[PDB]
Amino acid sequence: TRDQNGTWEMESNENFEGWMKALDIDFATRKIAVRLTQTLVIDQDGDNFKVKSTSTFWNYDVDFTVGVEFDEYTKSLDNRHVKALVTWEGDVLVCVQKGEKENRGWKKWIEGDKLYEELTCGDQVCRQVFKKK
Ligand SMILES: *C/C=C(\C)c1ccc(-c2ccc(N(C)C)s2)s1
Repeated sequence: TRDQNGTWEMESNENFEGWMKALDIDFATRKIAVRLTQTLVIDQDGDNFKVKSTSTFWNYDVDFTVGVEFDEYTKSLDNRHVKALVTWEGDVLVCVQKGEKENRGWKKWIEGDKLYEELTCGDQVCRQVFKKK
């Protein structure tokens, strides 16, 4: 299924600090952020997506259309400019962010009741699982 609509509560988080280290997020921010449970709110209509990642410590929102390249400032994440593109590979939603960092982006897919996410930067992969609320 390509339907990722929902409010998604984090169940599992693996190597989040490795991914943040690869982005060069400062020590104090990484040490606080790694402790925290996350929420992911996805609003999906056709190719139009609105995605919000939240914790008690951050709020990161992005809007995009599948298959339409967009230039992006990554704002309070790591304050970098990238050229982003989100596409479907089967039922995996794939984001590539072209810029200074290699292998940067993410992948999301549905397994039954749960949303699975990979966040990638450099040689680091963070793996997350969310449950549908
Ligand atoms: C599809 C998933 C996306 C776009 C994101 C998942 C996590 C973030 C994020 C983690 C930390 C952030 N800040 C701002 C410290 S943002 S985005």
